[PDB]
Amino acid sequence: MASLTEIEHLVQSVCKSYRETCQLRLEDLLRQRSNIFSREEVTGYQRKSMWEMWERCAHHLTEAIQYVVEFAKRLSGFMELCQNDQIVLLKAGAMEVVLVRMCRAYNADNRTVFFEGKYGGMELFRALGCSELISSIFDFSHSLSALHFSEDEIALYTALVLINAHRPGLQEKRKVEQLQYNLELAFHHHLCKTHRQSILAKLPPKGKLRSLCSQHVERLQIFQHLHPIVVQAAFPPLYKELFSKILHRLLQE
Ligand SMILES: COc1ccc(Oc2c(Cl)cc(NC(=O)Cc3cccnc3)cc2Cl)cc1C(C)C
Repeated sequence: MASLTEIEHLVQSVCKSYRETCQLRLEDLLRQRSNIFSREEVTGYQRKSMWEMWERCAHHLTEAIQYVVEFAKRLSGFMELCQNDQIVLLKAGAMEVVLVRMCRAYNADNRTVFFEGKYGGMELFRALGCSELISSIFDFSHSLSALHFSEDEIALYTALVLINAHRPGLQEKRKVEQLQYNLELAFHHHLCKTHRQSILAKLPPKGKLRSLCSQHVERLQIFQHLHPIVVQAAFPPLYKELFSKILHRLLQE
């Protein structure tokens, strides 16, 4: 199964699907690198209530997840899997894909991230009350930024983050294994062709992405225990379904 010409066709198909479903083009994020939050704007964010900052972040993550769902729908073989398997994969990998895509909005020179039109450091998120999680996200983004990923590398890498045949709950495991294997060949083929196989040993262990998503679910539970009505009344329905049935509807479009 799958010859060399079919693997190269898969490479281009994945890259195209990724370009079409980017929340912001890479150049839009680079051109904004000198637009940094002033000391006064940072204090403004710090002084916001914990629940207002949590609602803002849950709204931005929901928007980013919506682009990830669209990327999955454009991925060759994804819409062919059963609906149970599509939902199992999006439920475990959607936040993981948002976290890898986050490195494009991260500036390693000054340790800032793009958020609401400008760049700011970790201290912008102090009001969330989950400094360890933000810190882990910034470290993960910094570690990814040290690899100097091209857009095509991110497309192939995030396709593999999403198409994981080890997710518990998968009914047609072999069908996901075949698609994962084809995407692995496409990723390794593209790395070999462009003299970039050296990044393979430097890719983060799979347990690191799982650790960030687990910390996110735990910090959300702490916040939801303190503010149940805020989550119920002001958090996006899709965010609550993933982390706290919108997905079936999003998938049928
Ligand atoms: C996994 O959990 C979390 C993850 C992140 C987080 O705060 C953010 C958010 Cl919401 C957005 C951005 N940047 C962006 O969304 C910037 C962006 C915009 C458009 C295209 N690419 C990137 C940066 C950060 Cl650090 C908080 C939590 C939890 C604590 C709620």
